[PDB]
Amino acid sequence: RNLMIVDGTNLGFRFKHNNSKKPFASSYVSTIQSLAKSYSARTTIVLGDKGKSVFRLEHLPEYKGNRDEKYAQRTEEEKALDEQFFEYLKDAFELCKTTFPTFTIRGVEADDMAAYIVKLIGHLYDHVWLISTKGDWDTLLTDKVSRFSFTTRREYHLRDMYEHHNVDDVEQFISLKAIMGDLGDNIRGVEGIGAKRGYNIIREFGNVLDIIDQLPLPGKQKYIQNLNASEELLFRNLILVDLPTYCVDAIAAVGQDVLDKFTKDILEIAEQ
DNA sequence: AAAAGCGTACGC
DNA sequence: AAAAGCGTACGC
Ligand SMILES: [K+]
Ligand SMILES: [Mg+2]
Ligand SMILES: [Mg+2]
Repeated sequence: RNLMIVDGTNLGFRFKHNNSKKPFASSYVSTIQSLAKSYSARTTIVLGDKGKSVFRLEHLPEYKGNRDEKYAQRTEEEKALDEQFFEYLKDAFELCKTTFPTFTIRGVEADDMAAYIVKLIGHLYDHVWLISTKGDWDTLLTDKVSRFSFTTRREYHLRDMYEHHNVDDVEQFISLKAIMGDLGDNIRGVEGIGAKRGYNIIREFGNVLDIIDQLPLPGKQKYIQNLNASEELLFRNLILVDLPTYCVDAIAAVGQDVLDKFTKDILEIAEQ
């Protein structure tokens, strides 16, 4: 049987409907049960958000800094819908704690908890299934670890790394995200370098650490000039996007005792 | 011009 | 509340 790890806040938006009125807390938990059955899960762990990553904030103070601006500029109707939706999501998450191992850690993102759980107990299961729409969770794909997205309704396997993210493997995916950044997370990338130029540069010169050694790179294009002045940006971004490497550091950032407790809690779940 | 990179609206 | 989301289509 399998392990299933749910990105719970991410999953909540499956029930955001501008037209619908009623609570979804019971239907939220039933959906997780249904997913558990679809992915043959003997163990399901649900993860929630609880603040911006203290780790990522320490390396990039503007991490998700667009949030408070984006939420301030919502219309009257959007604010009213959101306040209902988020009240309902809180109740859904409460009700979920009755039934499944359900984790928040203050100042730690679900991403880091998921990455750590996979490495900690994933080998005790036949397969691990990740329930998230978030594409950078594919930094955790292996032959034994896959992802399902409710928005796209797609399954994502390691063999399909290229078809999805236009890269060969996890390391290339990490290198490309570090170069490109992520506007949604307010992580600046190298100006003028997107997916096409980024992949072309990675395939020629290698992964981000190799590219930094060779700086300045040759070429007279404006985006290469921007790349050659971006050493500090590239190192910083690598720490922000390399989920497998820094997941434990991200949990430890909020306290050694928090890491200790979470480690024990996860190992106890696997024994049940 | 063209593509690329870029910015934004919206469904679930 | 340093609360509170993703990918996608789409147009310049
Ligand atoms: K179209
Ligand atoms: Mg998240
Ligand atoms: Mg995104």
